[PDB]
Amino acid sequence: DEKVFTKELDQWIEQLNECKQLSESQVKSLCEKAKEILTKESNVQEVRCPVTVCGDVHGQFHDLMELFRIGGKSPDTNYLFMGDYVDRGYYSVETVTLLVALKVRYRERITILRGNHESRQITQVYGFYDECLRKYGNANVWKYFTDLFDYLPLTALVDGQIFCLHGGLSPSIDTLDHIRALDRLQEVPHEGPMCDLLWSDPDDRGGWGISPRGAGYTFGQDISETFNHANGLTLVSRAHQLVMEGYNWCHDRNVVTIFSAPNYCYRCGNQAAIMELDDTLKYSFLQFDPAPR
Amino acid sequence: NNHSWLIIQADIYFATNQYSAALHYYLQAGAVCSDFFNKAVPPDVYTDQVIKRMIKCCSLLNCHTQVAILCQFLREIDYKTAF
Amino acid sequence: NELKNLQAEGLTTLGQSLRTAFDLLNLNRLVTGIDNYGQGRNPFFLEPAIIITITDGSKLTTTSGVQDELHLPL
Ligand SMILES: [Mn+2]
Ligand SMILES: [Mn+2]
Repeated sequence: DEKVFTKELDQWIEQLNECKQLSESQVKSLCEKAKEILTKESNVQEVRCPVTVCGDVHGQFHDLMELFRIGGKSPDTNYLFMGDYVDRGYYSVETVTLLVALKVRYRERITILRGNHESRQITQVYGFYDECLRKYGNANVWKYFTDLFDYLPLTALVDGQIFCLHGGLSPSIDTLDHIRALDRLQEVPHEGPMCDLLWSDPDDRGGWGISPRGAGYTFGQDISETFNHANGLTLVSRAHQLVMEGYNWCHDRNVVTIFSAPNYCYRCGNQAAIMELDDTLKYSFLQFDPAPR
Repeated sequence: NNHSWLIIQADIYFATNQYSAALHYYLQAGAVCSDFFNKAVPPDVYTDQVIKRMIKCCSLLNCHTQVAILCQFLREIDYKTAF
Repeated sequence: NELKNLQAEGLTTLGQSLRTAFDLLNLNRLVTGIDNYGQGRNPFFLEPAIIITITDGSKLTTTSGVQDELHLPL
């Protein structure tokens, strides 16, 4: 049973890498195994060094393939994706299918987090629902992928020292034990700890503030310093805003923005970047251009 | 274990410019009347005069955060001596 | 930018701040000659202004002690 599913899933990886969509029953089985493998995973999953952390993909599949050509193939280099790989891109189902199949194939080598775009309402309004209707035909595969987004872990921890999440901090979160105590098994609300986890963003302020997004908050250097000191952390990695250079060290070498989708929405022209934590926590930046088409 | 006699001893030490012993016996009287400060000290032992004398004893021993905390204790908070 | 970069690390000195705000506004008022002294009071010469003090209601504090009643400096 393990051998036949392993070789079938490897053929699924090979068929995904050449940009071919799967079938509905194959997505059914992939999503069911993904549900089984993601049930036994905490809100703060400890990812051991080394790991190559990548940021937002947002359904740019050829850019994802280039990313695998830069940082290394998925069997050989560890990856940690901070969500938001589903909307604002032409090839959306292939990207999420490749990530989920790589997760269920390599359970210690691919870590997948949850973004704010990976919810029912946002996928319904910003494009994944339409892509679902135009390729697979009905809205049922969107139902499996929304449940799969529902089970995804929120944050991740690298060697007890680097905190990786999609959005930003929270006025209601003070310790990492509160992250592990949240009920993750629900769609992201309009108010609460987890909406702020997936929606907040840093800014050069002196305190909290209403984010110009309709949800989440915004935080400054004092808040980030307090969170890093009170939790034994030294770095907060996140991927929520478009960056030209692909990386930002804001809040005085404490908060790191890593955007990994070059030419966002195919009209912005940003040079994306990813971070490569070695076995000595001894990092480097891989900065790349969009793929030829 | 008689609080009034301890207050008298503390006042005699305070009059003879022995601030450490006066503070010791004031604290000792507070520990007699309340069960080692488990309940609140009654106002007939730590009067405003007694707390003010304790504040003066802390001030002349160059312990100023203790002066601020100890002058929160009064019925009206003495902000001038705190500052 | 100056709104989002405020740090609350001072005393509750309401009178001096209120006098400073009024001094700014009345300063430009008397610069422009909006108020014609001696020639009457013309309410058509008008510079509409609303000032909003957002505070907490704590005790009024100076460097010497707490002040019970609010007096503007003269
Ligand atoms: Mn995204
Ligand atoms: Mn996002």
